[PDB]
Amino acid sequence: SLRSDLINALYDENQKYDVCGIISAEGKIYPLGSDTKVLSTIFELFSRPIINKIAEKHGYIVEEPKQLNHYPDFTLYKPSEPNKKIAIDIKTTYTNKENEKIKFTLGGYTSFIRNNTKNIVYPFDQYIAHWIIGYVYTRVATRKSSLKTYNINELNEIPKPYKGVKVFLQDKWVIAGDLAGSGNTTNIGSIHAHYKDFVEGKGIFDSEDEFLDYWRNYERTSQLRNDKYNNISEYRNWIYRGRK
Amino acid sequence: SLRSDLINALYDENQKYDVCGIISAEGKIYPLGSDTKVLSTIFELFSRPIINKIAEKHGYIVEEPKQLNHYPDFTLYKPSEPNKKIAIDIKTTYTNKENEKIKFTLGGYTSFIRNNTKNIVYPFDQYIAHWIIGYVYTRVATRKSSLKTYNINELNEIPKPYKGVKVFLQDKWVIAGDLAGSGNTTNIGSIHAHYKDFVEGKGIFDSEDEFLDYWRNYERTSQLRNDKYNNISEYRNWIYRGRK
DNA sequence: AAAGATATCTT
DNA sequence: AAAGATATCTT
Repeated sequence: SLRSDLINALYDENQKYDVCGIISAEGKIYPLGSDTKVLSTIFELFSRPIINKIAEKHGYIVEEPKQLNHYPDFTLYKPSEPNKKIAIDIKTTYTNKENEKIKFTLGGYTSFIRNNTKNIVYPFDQYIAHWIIGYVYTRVATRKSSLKTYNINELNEIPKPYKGVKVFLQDKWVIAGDLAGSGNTTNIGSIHAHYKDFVEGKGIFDSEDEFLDYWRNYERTSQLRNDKYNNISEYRNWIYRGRK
Repeated sequence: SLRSDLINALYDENQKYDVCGIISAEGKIYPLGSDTKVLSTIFELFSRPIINKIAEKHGYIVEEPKQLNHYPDFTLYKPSEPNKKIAIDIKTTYTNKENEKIKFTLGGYTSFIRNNTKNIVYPFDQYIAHWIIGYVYTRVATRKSSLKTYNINELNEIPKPYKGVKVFLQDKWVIAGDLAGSGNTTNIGSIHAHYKDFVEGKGIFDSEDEFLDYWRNYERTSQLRNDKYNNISEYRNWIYRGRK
Protein backbone atom coordinates (compact mmCIF):
# COMPACT_ATOMS: atom_id res chain seq x y z
CA SER A 1 0.00 0.00 0.00
CA LEU A 2 0.90 3.69 -0.10
CA ARG A 3 1.18 3.75 3.70
CA SER A 4 3.33 0.61 4.02
CA ASP A 5 5.69 1.70 1.22
CA LEU A 6 5.99 5.18 2.74
CA ILE A 7 6.93 4.01 6.24
CA ASN A 8 9.31 1.42 4.76
CA ALA A 9 11.08 4.20 2.80
CA LEU A 10 11.20 6.66 5.73
CA TYR A 11 12.56 4.00 8.07
CA ASP A 12 15.26 3.06 5.52
CA GLU A 13 16.29 6.64 4.69
CA ASN A 14 16.64 7.33 8.43
CA GLN A 15 18.90 4.28 8.79
CA LYS A 16 21.25 5.18 5.91
CA TYR A 17 21.64 9.00 5.98
CA ASP A 18 22.64 11.44 8.72
CA VAL A 19 22.13 15.19 8.13
CA CYS A 20 25.09 17.22 9.40
CA GLY A 21 24.78 20.79 8.12
CA ILE A 22 23.57 23.36 5.63
CA ILE A 23 25.57 23.88 2.42
CA SER A 24 26.03 26.90 0.15
CA ALA A 25 26.21 26.87 -3.67
CA GLU A 26 29.91 27.72 -3.30
CA GLY A 27 30.55 24.59 -1.19
CA LYS A 28 30.85 26.01 2.33
CA ILE A 29 29.20 23.99 5.13
CA TYR A 30 27.61 25.37 8.28
CA PRO A 31 27.11 23.01 11.22
CA LEU A 32 23.76 22.35 12.89
CA GLY A 33 22.40 23.91 16.08
CA SER A 34 20.80 21.96 18.95
CA ASP A 35 17.22 23.31 18.94
CA THR A 36 14.07 21.37 18.14
CA LYS A 37 13.36 24.38 15.90
CA VAL A 38 16.44 23.41 13.87
CA LEU A 39 15.87 19.63 13.92
CA SER A 40 12.14 20.00 13.20
CA THR A 41 13.16 21.96 10.10
CA ILE A 42 15.83 19.44 9.09
CA PHE A 43 13.51 16.42 9.44
CA GLU A 44 10.78 18.07 7.34
CA LEU A 45 13.22 18.80 4.52
CA PHE A 46 14.69 15.28 4.83
CA SER A 47 11.23 13.71 4.41
CA ARG A 48 10.10 15.79 1.40
CA PRO A 49 11.79 13.86 -1.43
CA ILE A 50 10.87 10.51 0.14
CA ILE A 51 7.18 11.43 0.41
CA ASN A 52 7.19 12.67 -3.20
CA LYS A 53 8.87 9.51 -4.53
CA ILE A 54 6.42 7.15 -2.79
CA ALA A 55 3.34 9.26 -3.62
CA GLU A 56 4.32 9.31 -7.31
CA LYS A 57 4.49 5.50 -7.43
CA HIS A 58 0.84 5.28 -6.30
CA GLY A 59 -0.21 7.95 -8.82
CA TYR A 60 -0.63 10.61 -6.14
CA ILE A 61 0.32 14.26 -6.63
CA VAL A 62 1.92 16.17 -3.76
CA GLU A 63 0.86 19.71 -2.89
CA GLU A 64 2.55 21.84 -0.23
CA PRO A 65 0.80 24.84 1.33
CA LYS A 66 0.36 27.69 -1.16
CA GLN A 67 -0.08 30.14 1.70
CA LEU A 68 1.95 30.08 4.90
CA ASN A 69 0.47 28.77 8.14
CA HIS A 70 -1.89 26.31 6.48
CA TYR A 71 -2.07 22.63 7.44
CA PRO A 72 -1.04 20.19 6.38
CA ASP A 73 2.64 19.88 5.46
CA PHE A 74 1.79 17.61 2.52
CA THR A 75 -1.51 16.95 0.73
CA LEU A 76 -1.70 13.81 -1.43
CA TYR A 77 -4.50 12.91 -3.85
CA LYS A 78 -5.31 11.25 -7.15
CA PRO A 79 -7.13 13.46 -9.67
CA SER A 80 -9.79 10.73 -9.95
CA GLU A 81 -10.49 10.91 -6.19
CA PRO A 82 -10.68 14.62 -5.29
CA ASN A 83 -12.63 13.97 -2.09
CA LYS A 84 -10.21 11.29 -0.86
CA LYS A 85 -7.21 13.49 -0.06
CA ILE A 86 -4.53 12.41 2.41
CA ALA A 87 -2.95 14.92 4.81
CA ILE A 88 0.57 14.25 6.10
CA ASP A 89 2.15 16.36 8.86
CA ILE A 90 5.70 16.00 10.19
CA LYS A 91 6.16 16.36 13.94
CA THR A 92 9.35 16.21 16.00
CA THR A 93 10.21 15.92 19.70
CA TYR A 94 13.26 15.08 21.80
CA THR A 95 14.43 12.71 24.49
CA ASN A 96 17.14 13.37 27.09
CA LYS A 97 17.82 9.72 27.83
CA GLU A 98 17.23 7.17 25.07
CA ASN A 99 13.73 5.67 25.33
CA GLU A 100 12.21 8.03 27.92
CA LYS A 101 8.49 8.86 27.48
CA ILE A 102 7.64 11.36 24.73
CA LYS A 103 4.69 13.51 23.65
CA PHE A 104 3.81 15.63 20.63
CA THR A 105 1.66 18.66 19.85
CA LEU A 106 -0.90 17.48 17.27
CA GLY A 107 -2.15 20.65 15.53
CA GLY A 108 -4.76 23.16 16.72
CA TYR A 109 -8.17 22.13 18.08
CA THR A 110 -9.77 25.45 17.09
CA SER A 111 -8.91 25.85 13.39
CA PHE A 112 -9.80 23.27 10.69
CA ILE A 113 -11.30 20.80 13.19
CA ARG A 114 -14.08 23.32 14.00
CA ASN A 115 -14.21 25.26 10.71
CA ASN A 116 -14.05 23.33 7.43
CA THR A 117 -11.86 25.89 5.59
CA LYS A 118 -9.84 27.54 8.40
CA ASN A 119 -6.03 27.36 8.11
CA ILE A 120 -6.06 24.33 5.79
CA VAL A 121 -4.97 23.94 2.15
CA TYR A 122 -8.20 22.21 1.11
CA PRO A 123 -11.58 22.07 2.87
CA PHE A 124 -11.33 19.61 5.81
CA ASP A 125 -14.15 17.41 4.48
CA GLN A 126 -12.13 16.54 1.33
CA TYR A 127 -9.59 14.56 3.41
CA ILE A 128 -10.21 10.91 4.33
CA ALA A 129 -7.02 10.40 6.35
CA HIS A 130 -4.68 12.48 8.54
CA TRP A 131 -1.24 10.93 9.05
CA ILE A 132 1.57 11.96 11.41
CA ILE A 133 5.21 11.27 10.55
CA GLY A 134 6.79 11.47 14.01
CA TYR A 135 10.52 11.93 14.61
CA VAL A 136 12.17 11.43 17.99
CA TYR A 137 15.82 12.28 18.68
CA THR A 138 18.11 12.11 21.71
CA ARG A 139 19.74 15.48 22.41
CA VAL A 140 23.54 15.89 22.26
CA ALA A 141 25.18 19.03 23.68
CA THR A 142 26.91 21.41 21.26
CA ARG A 143 30.66 22.04 21.54
CA LYS A 144 33.42 24.32 20.22
CA SER A 145 33.90 22.40 16.95
CA SER A 146 30.30 23.18 15.88
CA LEU A 147 30.99 26.93 15.77
CA LYS A 148 33.28 26.93 12.72
CA THR A 149 32.68 26.46 8.99
CA TYR A 150 33.59 23.25 7.13
CA ASN A 151 34.54 22.15 3.62
CA ILE A 152 33.11 19.20 1.64
CA ASN A 153 36.26 17.13 2.33
CA GLU A 154 35.49 17.26 6.09
CA LEU A 155 31.89 15.97 5.82
CA ASN A 156 32.26 12.97 8.17
CA GLU A 157 34.06 15.07 10.82
CA ILE A 158 31.18 17.46 11.59
CA PRO A 159 29.76 17.06 15.10
CA LYS A 160 25.99 16.51 15.27
CA PRO A 161 23.56 17.80 17.90
CA TYR A 162 21.59 14.53 18.05
CA LYS A 163 21.77 10.74 18.21
CA GLY A 164 19.40 7.77 17.90
CA VAL A 165 16.71 9.26 15.64
CA LYS A 166 13.58 7.10 15.33
CA VAL A 167 10.58 7.58 13.01
CA PHE A 168 6.97 6.33 12.99
CA LEU A 169 3.94 6.80 10.70
CA GLN A 170 0.50 6.74 12.40
CA ASP A 171 -3.01 8.21 12.14
CA LYS A 172 -3.47 11.44 14.10
CA TRP A 173 -6.61 10.18 15.86
CA VAL A 174 -4.84 6.97 16.93
CA ILE A 175 -2.00 8.62 18.86
CA ALA A 176 -4.07 11.55 20.20
CA GLY A 177 -4.41 12.02 23.96
CA ASP A 178 -6.99 13.78 26.14
CA LEU A 179 -4.89 16.66 27.48
CA ALA A 180 -3.93 19.83 25.57
CA GLY A 181 -0.49 19.89 23.95
CA SER A 182 -0.32 23.68 24.41
CA GLY A 183 -2.22 26.48 26.16
CA ASN A 184 -2.30 29.84 24.37
CA THR A 185 -1.88 28.15 20.96
CA THR A 186 -4.61 25.61 21.76
CA ASN A 187 -3.07 22.43 20.32
CA ILE A 188 -4.23 18.83 20.62
CA GLY A 189 -1.94 16.77 22.88
CA SER A 190 -0.76 13.26 21.93
CA ILE A 191 -0.55 10.38 24.40
CA HIS A 192 2.44 10.60 26.78
CA ALA A 193 4.21 7.27 26.28
CA HIS A 194 7.18 5.36 24.86
CA TYR A 195 7.94 5.19 21.12
CA LYS A 196 6.55 1.63 20.78
CA ASP A 197 3.13 2.88 21.93
CA PHE A 198 3.05 5.30 18.97
CA VAL A 199 4.05 2.59 16.48
CA GLU A 200 1.50 0.09 17.81
CA GLY A 201 -1.24 2.73 18.09
CA LYS A 202 -2.08 2.49 21.80
CA GLY A 203 -4.03 5.75 22.08
CA ILE A 204 -6.98 6.56 24.31
CA PHE A 205 -9.82 7.09 21.79
CA ASP A 206 -12.02 4.21 20.59
CA SER A 207 -12.78 5.71 17.17
CA GLU A 208 -11.93 8.73 15.00
CA ASP A 209 -15.48 9.98 15.64
CA GLU A 210 -14.77 10.03 19.39
CA PHE A 211 -11.46 11.85 18.84
CA LEU A 212 -13.16 14.57 16.79
CA ASP A 213 -16.12 14.98 19.17
CA TYR A 214 -13.76 15.23 22.18
CA TRP A 215 -11.52 17.93 20.68
CA ARG A 216 -14.39 19.79 19.01
CA ASN A 217 -16.04 20.34 22.44
CA TYR A 218 -12.92 20.63 24.65
CA GLU A 219 -12.92 24.01 26.46
CA ARG A 220 -9.80 26.20 26.33
CA THR A 221 -9.05 26.71 30.04
CA SER A 222 -9.15 24.69 33.28
CA GLN A 223 -11.83 27.04 34.64
CA LEU A 224 -14.19 26.05 31.81
CA ARG A 225 -13.21 22.37 31.72
CA ASN A 226 -14.02 22.07 35.45
CA ASP A 227 -17.77 22.12 34.67
CA LYS A 228 -17.56 19.96 31.53
CA TYR A 229 -14.65 17.57 31.01
CA ASN A 230 -10.88 17.52 31.46
CA ASN A 231 -10.07 13.95 30.43
CA ILE A 232 -11.47 10.89 28.64
CA SER A 233 -13.19 9.44 31.74
CA GLU A 234 -15.03 12.71 32.37
CA TYR A 235 -15.91 13.02 28.68
CA ARG A 236 -17.42 9.51 28.57
CA ASN A 237 -19.50 10.33 31.67
CA TRP A 238 -20.59 13.65 30.09
CA ILE A 239 -21.71 11.69 27.03
CA TYR A 240 -23.46 9.11 29.23
CA ARG A 241 -25.54 11.85 30.89
CA GLY A 242 -26.58 13.44 27.57
CA ARG A 243 -23.79 15.95 26.92
CA LYS A 244 -24.32 17.80 30.19
CA SER B 1 34.86 47.80 17.65
CA LEU B 2 33.06 44.49 18.28
CA ARG B 3 29.90 45.99 16.74
CA SER B 4 31.54 47.49 13.63
CA ASP B 5 33.59 44.32 12.98
CA LEU B 6 30.46 42.17 13.40
CA ILE B 7 28.40 44.26 10.94
CA ASN B 8 31.21 44.18 8.36
CA ALA B 9 31.69 40.41 8.63
CA LEU B 10 27.92 39.84 8.32
CA TYR B 11 27.59 41.99 5.18
CA ASP B 12 30.58 40.22 3.63
CA GLU B 13 29.52 36.67 4.42
CA ASN B 14 26.02 37.44 3.11
CA GLN B 15 27.46 38.92 -0.10
CA LYS B 16 29.78 35.95 -0.65
CA TYR B 17 27.73 32.80 0.02
CA ASP B 18 24.23 31.53 -0.84
CA VAL B 19 22.78 28.70 1.30
CA CYS B 20 21.05 26.17 -0.95
CA GLY B 21 20.35 22.98 1.02
CA ILE B 22 20.90 20.53 3.87
CA ILE B 23 23.70 17.96 3.49
CA SER B 24 24.20 14.51 5.01
CA ALA B 25 27.53 13.00 6.13
CA GLU B 26 27.20 10.63 3.16
CA GLY B 27 27.13 13.58 0.73
CA LYS B 28 23.44 13.64 -0.28
CA ILE B 29 21.84 17.10 -0.54
CA TYR B 30 18.19 17.95 0.17
CA PRO B 31 16.82 21.28 -1.11
CA LEU B 32 15.30 24.01 1.01
CA GLY B 33 11.64 24.97 1.39
CA SER B 34 10.07 28.41 0.93
CA ASP B 35 8.90 29.15 4.49
CA THR B 36 10.22 31.80 6.87
CA LYS B 37 10.30 28.87 9.31
CA VAL B 38 12.92 27.23 7.09
CA LEU B 39 14.75 30.49 6.36
CA SER B 40 14.89 31.81 9.94
CA THR B 41 16.63 28.56 10.93
CA ILE B 42 19.02 28.78 7.97
CA PHE B 43 19.97 32.41 8.69
CA GLU B 44 20.57 31.56 12.37
CA LEU B 45 22.93 28.69 11.50
CA PHE B 46 24.68 30.83 8.88
CA SER B 47 25.42 33.60 11.38
CA ARG B 48 26.81 31.33 14.12
CA PRO B 49 30.41 30.94 12.91
CA ILE B 50 30.64 34.64 11.99
CA ILE B 51 29.51 35.74 15.46
CA ASN B 52 31.91 33.33 17.20
CA LYS B 53 34.92 34.39 15.07
CA ILE B 54 34.42 38.14 15.61
CA ALA B 55 33.73 37.66 19.34
CA GLU B 56 36.93 35.63 19.77
CA LYS B 57 38.89 38.45 18.07
CA HIS B 58 37.59 40.91 20.68
CA GLY B 59 38.03 38.48 23.57
CA TYR B 60 34.38 37.70 24.33
CA ILE B 61 33.07 34.25 25.27
CA VAL B 62 29.95 33.17 23.32
CA GLU B 63 27.17 31.18 25.00
CA GLU B 64 24.00 29.76 23.44
CA PRO B 65 20.91 28.97 25.51
CA LYS B 66 21.24 25.71 27.45
CA GLN B 67 17.43 25.65 27.69
CA LEU B 68 15.18 25.88 24.60
CA ASN B 69 12.75 28.79 25.16
CA HIS B 70 15.28 31.24 26.59
CA TYR B 71 16.47 34.52 25.02
CA PRO B 72 18.79 35.39 23.58
CA ASP B 73 20.27 33.48 20.64
CA PHE B 74 23.84 34.48 21.53
CA THR B 75 25.27 35.88 24.76
CA LEU B 76 28.67 37.60 24.48
CA TYR B 77 30.72 38.42 27.58
CA LYS B 78 34.27 38.80 28.84
CA PRO B 79 35.22 36.90 32.00
CA SER B 80 36.63 40.12 33.46
CA GLU B 81 33.29 41.96 33.27
CA PRO B 82 30.29 39.71 33.94
CA ASN B 83 27.82 42.62 34.09
CA LYS B 84 28.66 43.85 30.59
CA LYS B 85 26.98 41.05 28.63
CA ILE B 86 25.74 41.64 25.08
CA ALA B 87 22.64 39.85 23.77
CA ILE B 88 22.33 39.06 20.07
CA ASP B 89 19.08 37.79 18.55
CA ILE B 90 18.65 36.83 14.89
CA LYS B 91 15.31 37.84 13.33
CA THR B 92 13.96 37.17 9.83
CA THR B 93 11.15 38.52 7.64
CA TYR B 94 10.23 38.67 3.95
CA THR B 95 9.35 41.14 1.21
CA ASN B 96 7.30 40.49 -1.94
CA LYS B 97 9.12 43.28 -3.75
CA GLU B 98 12.46 44.99 -3.10
CA ASN B 99 11.30 48.34 -1.73
CA GLU B 100 8.24 47.31 0.31
CA LYS B 101 7.94 48.18 4.00
CA ILE B 102 8.75 45.37 6.43
CA LYS B 103 8.24 44.65 10.12
CA PHE B 104 9.69 42.31 12.73
CA THR B 105 8.50 40.68 15.94
CA LEU B 106 11.01 41.81 18.57
CA GLY B 107 10.54 39.31 21.42
CA GLY B 108 8.03 39.10 24.25
CA TYR B 109 6.87 42.09 26.27
CA THR B 110 5.87 39.96 29.28
CA SER B 111 8.95 37.80 29.99
CA PHE B 112 12.46 39.09 30.85
CA ILE B 113 11.48 42.78 30.43
CA ARG B 114 8.95 42.31 33.26
CA ASN B 115 10.83 39.66 35.28
CA ASN B 116 14.63 39.81 35.58
CA THR B 117 15.18 36.03 35.40
CA LYS B 118 12.24 34.91 33.23
CA ASN B 119 12.98 33.11 29.96
CA ILE B 120 16.50 34.58 29.73
CA VAL B 121 19.91 32.85 29.86
CA TYR B 122 21.40 35.32 32.37
CA PRO B 123 19.57 37.85 34.57
CA PHE B 124 18.39 40.78 32.39
CA ASP B 125 20.24 43.37 34.52
CA GLN B 126 23.58 41.74 33.53
CA TYR B 127 23.10 42.81 29.89
CA ILE B 128 24.26 46.24 28.73
CA ALA B 129 23.25 45.90 25.08
CA HIS B 130 20.54 44.10 23.08
CA TRP B 131 21.29 43.79 19.37
CA ILE B 132 19.07 42.57 16.56
CA ILE B 133 20.65 40.93 13.52
CA GLY B 134 17.84 41.30 10.97
CA TYR B 135 17.64 39.30 7.74
CA VAL B 136 15.20 40.33 5.00
CA TYR B 137 14.69 37.97 2.05
CA THR B 138 12.74 38.50 -1.17
CA ARG B 139 10.22 35.74 -1.82
CA VAL B 140 10.40 33.81 -5.09
CA ALA B 141 7.23 33.57 -7.19
CA THR B 142 7.48 29.79 -7.59
CA ARG B 143 5.27 27.91 -5.14
CA LYS B 144 6.71 24.49 -5.95
CA SER B 145 10.20 23.89 -4.56
CA SER B 146 12.40 21.02 -5.77
CA LEU B 147 11.26 17.62 -4.49
CA LYS B 148 14.37 15.67 -5.50
CA THR B 149 17.84 15.22 -3.99
CA TYR B 150 21.25 16.23 -5.37
CA ASN B 151 24.94 15.31 -5.13
CA ILE B 152 27.93 17.61 -4.44
CA ASN B 153 28.65 18.13 -8.17
CA GLU B 154 25.12 19.47 -8.75
CA LEU B 155 25.24 22.39 -6.28
CA ASN B 156 24.63 25.05 -8.96
CA GLU B 157 21.48 23.23 -10.14
CA ILE B 158 19.73 23.57 -6.76
CA PRO B 159 16.95 26.16 -6.78
CA LYS B 160 17.35 28.80 -4.08
CA PRO B 161 14.24 29.70 -2.07
CA TYR B 162 14.95 33.47 -2.09
CA LYS B 163 15.47 36.16 -4.74
CA GLY B 164 17.81 38.32 -2.67
CA VAL B 165 18.79 38.71 1.00
CA LYS B 166 19.74 41.82 3.00
CA VAL B 167 21.12 42.00 6.54
CA PHE B 168 21.45 44.65 9.26
CA LEU B 169 22.60 44.95 12.88
CA GLN B 170 20.76 47.46 15.10
CA ASP B 171 19.83 48.03 18.75
CA LYS B 172 16.46 46.54 19.73
CA TRP B 173 15.16 49.77 21.29
CA VAL B 174 15.98 51.84 18.18
CA ILE B 175 13.81 49.89 15.73
CA ALA B 176 10.99 49.18 18.20
CA GLY B 177 7.50 50.40 17.34
CA ASP B 178 4.39 51.05 19.43
CA LEU B 179 2.02 48.37 18.11
CA ALA B 180 2.18 44.72 19.19
CA GLY B 181 3.95 42.36 16.82
CA SER B 182 1.77 39.44 17.98
CA GLY B 183 -1.38 38.96 20.04
CA ASN B 184 -1.59 35.67 21.92
CA THR B 185 2.22 35.39 22.10
CA THR B 186 2.50 39.03 23.22
CA ASN B 187 5.47 40.19 21.14
CA ILE B 188 6.90 43.69 20.83
CA GLY B 189 6.36 45.14 17.36
CA SER B 190 9.09 46.86 15.33
CA ILE B 191 8.49 50.01 13.27
CA HIS B 192 6.80 49.39 9.90
CA ALA B 193 9.19 50.87 7.35
CA HIS B 194 11.63 50.39 4.49
CA TYR B 195 14.92 48.54 4.97
CA LYS B 196 16.93 51.80 5.01
CA ASP B 197 15.09 53.05 8.12
CA PHE B 198 16.25 49.99 10.10
CA VAL B 199 19.86 50.45 9.00
CA GLU B 200 19.74 54.18 9.79
CA GLY B 201 17.89 53.66 13.07
CA LYS B 202 14.90 55.92 12.37
CA GLY B 203 12.64 54.77 15.18
CA ILE B 204 9.92 56.47 17.20
CA PHE B 205 11.17 56.14 20.78
CA ASP B 206 13.23 59.00 22.22
CA SER B 207 15.27 56.70 24.46
CA GLU B 208 15.79 53.12 25.61
CA ASP B 209 14.24 54.17 28.93
CA GLU B 210 11.08 55.23 27.04
CA PHE B 211 11.04 52.00 25.00
CA LEU B 212 11.30 49.80 28.12
CA ASP B 213 8.67 51.78 30.04
CA TYR B 214 6.29 51.71 27.04
CA TRP B 215 6.46 47.92 26.67
CA ARG B 216 6.56 47.19 30.40
CA ASN B 217 3.14 48.86 30.86
CA TYR B 218 1.47 47.93 27.54
CA GLU B 219 -1.82 46.12 28.21
CA ARG B 220 -2.40 42.83 26.39
CA THR B 221 -5.76 43.65 24.76
CA SER B 222 -7.56 46.49 23.00
CA GLN B 223 -10.16 46.58 25.79
CA LEU B 224 -7.55 47.22 28.48
CA ARG B 225 -5.44 49.48 26.25
CA ASN B 226 -8.33 51.82 25.38
CA ASP B 227 -8.35 53.01 29.02
CA LYS B 228 -4.59 53.63 29.03
CA TYR B 229 -2.64 53.86 25.77
CA ASN B 230 -2.58 52.20 22.35
CA ASN B 231 0.28 54.18 20.80
CA ILE B 232 3.23 56.47 21.53
CA SER B 233 1.17 59.70 21.67
CA GLU B 234 -1.35 58.14 24.06
CA TYR B 235 1.50 56.78 26.22
CA ARG B 236 3.07 60.25 26.50
CA ASN B 237 -0.36 61.58 27.51
CA TRP B 238 -0.55 58.70 30.04
CA ILE B 239 2.75 59.95 31.49
CA TYR B 240 1.37 63.51 31.72
CA ARG B 241 -1.76 62.29 33.58
CA GLY B 242 0.49 60.72 36.25
CA ARG B 243 0.68 57.11 35.04
CA LYS B 244 -3.08 56.71 35.34
C1' DA C 1 -5.04 46.73 13.91
C1' DA C 2 -6.21 43.17 16.77
C1' DA C 3 -6.61 38.62 17.58
C1' DG C 4 -5.42 34.19 16.82
C1' DA C 5 -3.28 31.02 13.61
C1' DT C 6 1.46 28.16 12.21
C1' DA C 7 5.11 24.07 15.72
C1' DT C 8 6.99 22.78 20.36
C1' DC C 9 8.71 23.72 24.94
C1' DT C 10 9.39 24.82 30.16
C1' DT C 11 8.04 25.49 34.89
C1' DA D 1 -1.05 19.90 34.11
C1' DA D 2 -2.08 24.13 32.78
C1' DA D 3 -0.53 28.18 31.32
C1' DG D 4 2.20 30.93 28.93
C1' DA D 5 6.86 31.10 26.98
C1' DT D 6 10.23 30.40 22.28
C1' DA D 7 9.70 33.02 16.46
C1' DT D 8 6.55 34.93 12.74
C1' DC D 9 2.54 35.29 9.96
C1' DT D 10 -2.31 36.15 8.21
C1' DT D 11 -6.78 36.94 9.03
